[PDB]
Amino acid sequence: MALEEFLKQIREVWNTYELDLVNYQNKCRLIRGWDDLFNKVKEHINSVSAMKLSPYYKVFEEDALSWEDKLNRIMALFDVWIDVQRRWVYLEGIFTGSADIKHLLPVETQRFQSISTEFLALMKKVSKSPLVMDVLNIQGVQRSLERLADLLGKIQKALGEYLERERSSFPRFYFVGDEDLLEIIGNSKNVAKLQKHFKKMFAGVSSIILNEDNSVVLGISSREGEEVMFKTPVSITEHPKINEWLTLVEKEMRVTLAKLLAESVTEVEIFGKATSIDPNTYITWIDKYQAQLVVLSAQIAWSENVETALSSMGGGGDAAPLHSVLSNVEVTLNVLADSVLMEQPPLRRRKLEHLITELVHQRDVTRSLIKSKIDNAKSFEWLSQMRFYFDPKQTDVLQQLSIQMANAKFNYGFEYLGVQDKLVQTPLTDRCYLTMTQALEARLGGSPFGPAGTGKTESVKALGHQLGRFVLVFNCDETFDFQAMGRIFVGLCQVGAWGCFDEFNRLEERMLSAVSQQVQCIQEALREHSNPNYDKTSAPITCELLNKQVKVSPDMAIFITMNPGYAGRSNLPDNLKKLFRSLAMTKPDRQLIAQVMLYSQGFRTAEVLANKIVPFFKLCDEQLSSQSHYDFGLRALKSVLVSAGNVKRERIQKIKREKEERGEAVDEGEIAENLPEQEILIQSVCETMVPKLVAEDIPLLFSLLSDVFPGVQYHRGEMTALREELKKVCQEMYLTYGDGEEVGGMWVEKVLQLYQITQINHGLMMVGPSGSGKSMAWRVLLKALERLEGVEGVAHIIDPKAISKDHLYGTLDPNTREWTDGLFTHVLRKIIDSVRGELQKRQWIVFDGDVDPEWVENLNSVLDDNKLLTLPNGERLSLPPNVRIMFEVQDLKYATLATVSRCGMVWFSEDVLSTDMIFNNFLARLRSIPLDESPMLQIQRDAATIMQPYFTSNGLVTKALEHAFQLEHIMDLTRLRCLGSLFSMLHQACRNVAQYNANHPDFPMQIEQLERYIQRYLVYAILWSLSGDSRLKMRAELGEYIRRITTVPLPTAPNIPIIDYEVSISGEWSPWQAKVPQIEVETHKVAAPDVVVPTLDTVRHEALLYTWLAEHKPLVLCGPPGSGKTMTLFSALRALPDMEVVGLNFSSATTPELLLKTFDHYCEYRRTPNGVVLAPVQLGKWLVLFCDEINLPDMDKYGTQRVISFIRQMVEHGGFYRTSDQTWVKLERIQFVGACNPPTDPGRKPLSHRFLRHVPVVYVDYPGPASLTQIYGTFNRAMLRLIPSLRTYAEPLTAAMVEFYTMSQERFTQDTQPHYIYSPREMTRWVRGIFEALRPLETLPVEGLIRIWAHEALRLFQDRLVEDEERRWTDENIDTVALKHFPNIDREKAMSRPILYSNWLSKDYIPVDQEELRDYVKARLKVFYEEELDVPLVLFNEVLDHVLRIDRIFRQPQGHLLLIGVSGAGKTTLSRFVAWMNGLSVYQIKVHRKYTGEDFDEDLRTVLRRSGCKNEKIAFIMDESNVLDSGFLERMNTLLANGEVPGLFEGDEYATLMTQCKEGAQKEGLMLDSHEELYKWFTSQVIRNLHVVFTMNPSSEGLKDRAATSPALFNRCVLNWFGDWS
Amino acid sequence: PAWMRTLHTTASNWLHLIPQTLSHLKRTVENIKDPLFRFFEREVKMGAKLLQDVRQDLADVVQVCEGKKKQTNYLRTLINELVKGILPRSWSHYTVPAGMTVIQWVSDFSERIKQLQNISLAAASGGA
Amino acid sequence: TSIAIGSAEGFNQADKAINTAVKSGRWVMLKNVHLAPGWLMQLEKKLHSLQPHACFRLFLTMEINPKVPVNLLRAGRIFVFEPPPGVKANMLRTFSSIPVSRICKSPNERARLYFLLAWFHAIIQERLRYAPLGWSKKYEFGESD
Ligand SMILES: Nc1ncnc2c1ncn2[C@@H]1O[C@H](COP(=O)(O)OP(=O)(O)OP(=O)(O)O)[C@@H](O)[C@H]1O
Ligand SMILES: Nc1ncnc2c1ncn2[C@@H]1O[C@H](COP(=O)(O)OP(=O)(O)O)[C@@H](O)[C@H]1O
Ligand SMILES: Nc1ncnc2c1ncn2[C@@H]1O[C@H](COP(=O)(O)OP(=O)(O)O)[C@@H](O)[C@H]1O
Ligand SMILES: Nc1ncnc2c1ncn2[C@@H]1O[C@H](COP(=O)(O)OP(=O)(O)O)[C@@H](O)[C@H]1O
Ligand SMILES: [Mg+2]
Ligand SMILES: [Mg+2]
Repeated sequence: MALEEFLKQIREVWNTYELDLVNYQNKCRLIRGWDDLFNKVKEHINSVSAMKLSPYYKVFEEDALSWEDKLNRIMALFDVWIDVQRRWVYLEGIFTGSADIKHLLPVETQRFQSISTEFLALMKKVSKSPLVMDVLNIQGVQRSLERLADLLGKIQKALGEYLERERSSFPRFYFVGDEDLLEIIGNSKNVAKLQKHFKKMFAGVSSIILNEDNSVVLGISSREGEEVMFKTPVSITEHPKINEWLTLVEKEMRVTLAKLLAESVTEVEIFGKATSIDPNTYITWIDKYQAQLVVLSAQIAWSENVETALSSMGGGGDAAPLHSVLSNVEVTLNVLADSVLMEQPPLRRRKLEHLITELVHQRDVTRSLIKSKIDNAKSFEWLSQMRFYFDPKQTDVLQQLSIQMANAKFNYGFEYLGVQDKLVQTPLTDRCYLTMTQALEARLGGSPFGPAGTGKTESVKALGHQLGRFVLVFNCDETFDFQAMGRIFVGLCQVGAWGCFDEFNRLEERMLSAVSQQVQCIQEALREHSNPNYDKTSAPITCELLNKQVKVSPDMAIFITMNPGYAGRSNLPDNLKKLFRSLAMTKPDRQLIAQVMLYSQGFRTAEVLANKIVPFFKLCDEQLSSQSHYDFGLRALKSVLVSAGNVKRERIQKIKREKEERGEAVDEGEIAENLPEQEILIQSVCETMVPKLVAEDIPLLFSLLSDVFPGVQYHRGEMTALREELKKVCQEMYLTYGDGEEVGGMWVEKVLQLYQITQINHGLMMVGPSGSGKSMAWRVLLKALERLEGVEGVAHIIDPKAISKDHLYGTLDPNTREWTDGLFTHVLRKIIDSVRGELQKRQWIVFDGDVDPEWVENLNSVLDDNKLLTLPNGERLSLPPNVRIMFEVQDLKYATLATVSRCGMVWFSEDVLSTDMIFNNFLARLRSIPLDESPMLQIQRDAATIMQPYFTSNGLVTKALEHAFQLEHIMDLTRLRCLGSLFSMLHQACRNVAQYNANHPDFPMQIEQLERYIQRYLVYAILWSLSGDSRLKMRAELGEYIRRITTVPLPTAPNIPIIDYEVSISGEWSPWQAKVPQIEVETHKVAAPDVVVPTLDTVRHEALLYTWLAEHKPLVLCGPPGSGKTMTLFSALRALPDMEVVGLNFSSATTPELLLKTFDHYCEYRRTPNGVVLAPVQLGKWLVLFCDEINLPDMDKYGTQRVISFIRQMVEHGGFYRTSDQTWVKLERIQFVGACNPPTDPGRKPLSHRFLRHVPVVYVDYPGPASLTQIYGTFNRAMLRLIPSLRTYAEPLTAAMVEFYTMSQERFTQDTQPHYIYSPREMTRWVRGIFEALRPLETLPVEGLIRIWAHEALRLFQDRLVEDEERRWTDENIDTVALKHFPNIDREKAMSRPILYSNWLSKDYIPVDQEELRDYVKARLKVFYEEELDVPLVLFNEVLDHVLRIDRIFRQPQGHLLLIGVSGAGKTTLSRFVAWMNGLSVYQIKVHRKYTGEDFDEDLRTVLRRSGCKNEKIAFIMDESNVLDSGFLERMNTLLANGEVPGLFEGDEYATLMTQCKEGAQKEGLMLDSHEELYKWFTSQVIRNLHVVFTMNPSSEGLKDRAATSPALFNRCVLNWFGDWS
Repeated sequence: PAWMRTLHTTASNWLHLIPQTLSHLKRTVENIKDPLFRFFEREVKMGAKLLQDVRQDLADVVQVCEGKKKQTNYLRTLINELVKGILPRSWSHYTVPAGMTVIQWVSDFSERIKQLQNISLAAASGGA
Repeated sequence: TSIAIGSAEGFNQADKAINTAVKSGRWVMLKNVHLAPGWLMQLEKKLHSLQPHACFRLFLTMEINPKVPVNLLRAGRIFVFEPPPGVKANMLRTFSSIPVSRICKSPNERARLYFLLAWFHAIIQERLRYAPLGWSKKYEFGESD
């Protein structure tokens, strides 16, 4: 009755729980408690789901299912209500607090009023009945919110121009997105909602301090908690509107900091030039003032001391008081060093670290001044230093501080920076400061350039933070166009902020030239500030940006950082480069950075540690092997140094934690004395460097570690708590867990290493070959951390290369300038907004796919310390601390150093995932997961026991796998492709035993028979899984090797390969030849497309295809064109009902969008409680996507095919992302079958190994000479039953056919011409052609048979030949072959060289005399001139042959022509003339200079309607010149092969087509009403009526390239090489 | 064709000049601690892989030019470069001066392998 | 009126500036026109059927690029700008580019400093001709420096 209690508890909770209401400005009663509502619903939903597992669920099934429906309906309603209420709050604020918007946008204002009325009406109902069930039962409440959400979104998108007007009134709004700005404007009264947006408008203001009323802004605060209290508080009541008090807050921030600086300077002067400093007073002064002012005060005091000392040294020979300046710095630095040797508050400790860094530089500068004997303040070695002059007598507090370097003078901006980590002030950084400040004085931009990881971006920000400026970083890409850059400049100019444009050379060259105009006009405006004649009490300086007059603040600056060494980057035009002063930053001063950082962190041996760690990184870059995922640069060094301080702090906390439970001897000073500082550094190195190492580099690095750090050992923490959770998660996921050298131990170490990287890096890559356990490593870790820490883990897995880069990050509208989020931007923005508590969960964004610089370099500012996603609309999204950016990849051969250096690396090797582990996983799943949806599980469990001995290490399967890798395969061989195929086949064997038990309900299979079946099937499955993608000789050779090593009984035939045997359900080997009968084919089905003559290969391939298809396993058939791949697949599908096949024809230009159109036509998207599911429209059917040329799609320059990545996503992840709404779609009842030619063929690319692990490959070769004799000997016997007197000649006719076909296939190959492909397709056409010429014939002599045989050979083999020698050879060998197999025949009457056949002079297709044909064509040409085209033609012999060839194709279904020849040879005219003779209407597209793709689509619709609906025979004649775009042929490639274009008819066009098809089918007498039935009939009409004639000139390069663009042109069209006139 | 015969002689001749053997350094507990062994082990390891790849590619070209194995996409790309005298990008594994043609690379690559052989011979016979 | 070419707005601005200038004698300079080879062909056809003011001049700035149409090159007069042939030519170009009043300011020693700068600029630029020996790399020491 425990289940009954849960139902009672669920019933009682929802009979009383009321929507918690709050009054909102006396207008309505909003709903709070969204977290309480959502968690409560989720908790009951889980409990209802969990109680289904209980066996006692049957009695309460209906009641539980009723509650599942109700709880799901509650989720679907209030997940929309929350977004509707949120949007209404800030839209209501805007449309009430700004009367100007009513006039500006009257339509939107009235539309919002109507929606605001329906919202308030629904609010009042909720107030009357706040009970959730009563609200849930409100009529149409679900649809009301759905309409409210959509309608409110339209109003939101219609306020864009209003938002652009408000951005001027507070220019920091230019750096805020439209939606966030509406929240800011609309919530101007709800100040608590404004807090999350301050980090976007300010450098270091994360929140504001408010009184209890929230009416006065008392001050500002940073993200670390540091507070600035305003001297004069800002009252919001006296300045209500949002943009004025925000301006007053920005001013008080600057005024308060300047006033606070003056007070700090007064106190710090006492510390300066003082013999002894009391630490308590000095620490008190540090704690009292902000971090930025503390360092600023120290710099001011030191500068004035040096100025004072140099002034006294005017006489030259006077004593130097500079030593006292050095003395004061030494004393102060000793106190700072002593303070960081002990525990400090986190804010004070960082302040102390900043002061140590500042004073180390002052110590170095003062030492340099003393060593150089400088005695004058005007000496350049002092002027070149950055100096700080403070005038307390200055009236304006904002101008009391002057920062001067050389001749450059700057005011301090007094932007609140919070606590920004400072750089070590190195000689490179000193040179950077000097160069950039020279550019600033010259009103020029700064252009630091160099390789990645040299400090270019950090130095620009450091200089800006030194000057108190708001520095904005932008990660530039090709989407930063002229309009986007200008708008960013407008914001920068009015705010007075610095723009640091990183990767600035990733802009297009045309955009760089255009931007140079905007940069120049700003710089001219900046020089207007510098003019002494200009007075501040005048018209403000203004430059023209985007055709508008924009005020320019003197504090703004432009900086660009670039790597000029990166190939593929844009070269800056010279006119742009003259606007920037460039500095090379190539060799950072690593040893100085390491020494100062370790000294500021409290390491006593910092000099010793720095002298070891920096050379150690240099040694690693050279001593260790070279890998693409190896980085030992400054980022890697910085990571270790920062981690060293963290490790030192935890040990000190750990040491005293031991002291708490062991005495009371806390003696912190002595604690730092006995502290293994070298061991701390080694731990940071190993926690950060070791996971990236390959196996053979691991001992090398530890030898290097012992070389540089003798006697120091690395010992990982034994993480029992995490390992216990990992072991449990592995058990629930059927995974193998090990410890140390056990099975799975290497993989568990990688999981633990991955966890360590997650705690040090916000961006990390898991790199390793396909099938290394990378995915399971982070999927298991995510679940384990959920159990260990209690924090829910959420993973968003993205295939970045399965979609366009526009769909990944988003697009800026060219005209409306509206921003649409991409997939990654939408996910990250959803987490930042945290509407449903995403900030309290562990959020992992996994980019599972290929890494190329084009898309991942948009994440440079995300993966570095900026933690910002910068968008071309000026918006900057901060990465929250709970988010990890992860990249699961198989290689990094296209990633640049910029990306590799910014990410933690965990390397997976194929040895990490052992084959024993994979075998355990398959067996564990087989013993626990039933295949039916237990008698089925009992079969699997018994079968698992039988398979177990062979699946051990060094077993049969392991030895077979090792031998298979030594063989040659049509595709690259990977371990998981074999095992994936092997496990699918064994699952089918378990289904076979169950199906046998269904056939034998009396006697189910016993273990003796079950054992006898499984062992042989396992051998059978091993051969096909490991050699099915190899040729017969390789399939044989694996057979003997198995025969040697196996103990399973095998067929005892002397010379018959094992691959020639199947396994009967009785556990006996049975030859495949028993299922290959010598059939006799019905005479009307001779060589018909659906007829398959059983051969040894067909029955084996069909059985193998059946197994994979029945398991819904994706598969690829590979073989030469025409080898029978489509025939075998469709033959196997006939024995597999409940499966519909849809043929897709890939080209070089095929994108995932071709798959999406097929989904739109055959499948529906439905909203389910678990997400969007895509399933076939027809119920109970599995829909098979057949891709015929899956390896043709273009491979980009980074080795990626987008559609292949898209298919890999749908197979491995079971779905894809819908780019319109950024929503994951799950596939249901959809499987994929691929066909392709071998990757070595021209135009073919190798398939990705990450796609092949899911897709078993079967190799279908050309039938051999004996197989061809069996196939077409059967056809010839059937077709020669038409003439009983010709039955005897069946065998010689087949032999002549096979001999000439084999000779032609050898004689002409793809090496000579790209279209010289001969396959059994020609044999099928050969038999069909003879059969068509024999049906209306009552009798025929044997010489008449040879003439038809010779005629069809010429049409099939000679018509495609280019050269006269080739045509001469074909003509001669036709005679040779015929007489060899047909002696005692009259050669002349059978082989007269002018072989012409026509049905023009009679009812039948009989031979025609050349002169008789010439007279008839002249007679018909006379009529043709008077009716269609009055262009006289001269009739020569080749024309008569050509018109007969065209006439043949127009009389065949799907008769398509590829006419190749020189222009003006009559290809079009003859086609029209023959089309007029056969009753075919001629359609030609009427191209012009403005003819575009949608013009071609409309033209395609016109032809398809006429031929598909009106039953009109049409010759669609189209030239190569008509192809104005590659998209034209992607449509024709589908049309030629399938007679249909999946996406051509959409919207109203499809509806009109259905009306016309229903009318058209009615005139034919067919009873069709279903749209699917109508579309199939429409396709069948297009197949029989539409004829496409393609005309093109002979171009060797063009013809070869043409095959990839339109493969249907060369396998669905008959090619006739008309060439030039002879 | 004329190119097919001329390229056959060149590839066969290159297989004569380029050495055929390169034995990896035997890793030892006390050899890993030797910095010279650590650098020299890298040289042979990357050198042996490049040596096998070039020899295999050249052997396939000879067999192609004898009409015994069919021309694949990789072979078509490699054969086109060899006819034009451009150094194949697959062969390019160590930094070289810009504008270096394939005939100079083969002679340069042959000398580097000889030195690599002597270094491994000393390590094999005599120790690190 | 000076216009950069790459932007779509730049094309519209160029046409309006040219149309206004051909009726008033105004000067128009279009920079980096090699970035728009297709638009350059249309500009050549536009200039052919036009009889502007006698003082009108159109300046096109481009890099030496094979993408520049032949028809435009034939219609215009080409001036090649490159490093001066030698030290003498380099220094004469420098002294012509700097206004005389700039050198001849109150400190008489300013003239010798400019000469030293001109000599230094000539020597540094001429060493670039010796690609490897003069400097390890082909630095872009130029007018901005
Ligand atoms: N620890 C483990 N124990 C047992 N089986 C495992 C383990 N880890 C992975 N496997 C299995 O072995 C295979 C490894 O797949 P996984 O997704 O982990 O590899 P991957 O390297 O991420 O793959 P890809 O390169 O295709 O992205 C799967 O069949 C998986 O079920
Ligand atoms: N002078 C310095 N002091 C401290 N850290 C530095 C210094 N210069 C660079 N770094 C660090 O080096 C890494 C790379 O700096 P970054 O500015 O991103 O380089 P770049 O822009 O050249 O790629 C960062 O971790 C940065 O903080
Ligand atoms: N056993 C067979 N029975 C009937 N036709 C066969 C047989 N083997 C080969 N063929 C012929 O070979 C051709 C194969 O065509 P298809 O299946 O489209 O080839 P692919 O898919 O390899 O491009 C057809 O003409 C088919 O009739
Ligand atoms: N057999 C012919 N006799 C006379 N004129 C011909 C003949 N074939 C073509 N022409 C001429 O060439 C023109 C172009 O014919 P068309 O069919 O468009 O050529 P193609 O398709 O080969 O480019 C015709 O309009 C006609 O003037
Ligand atoms: Mg940078
Ligand atoms: Mg994976």
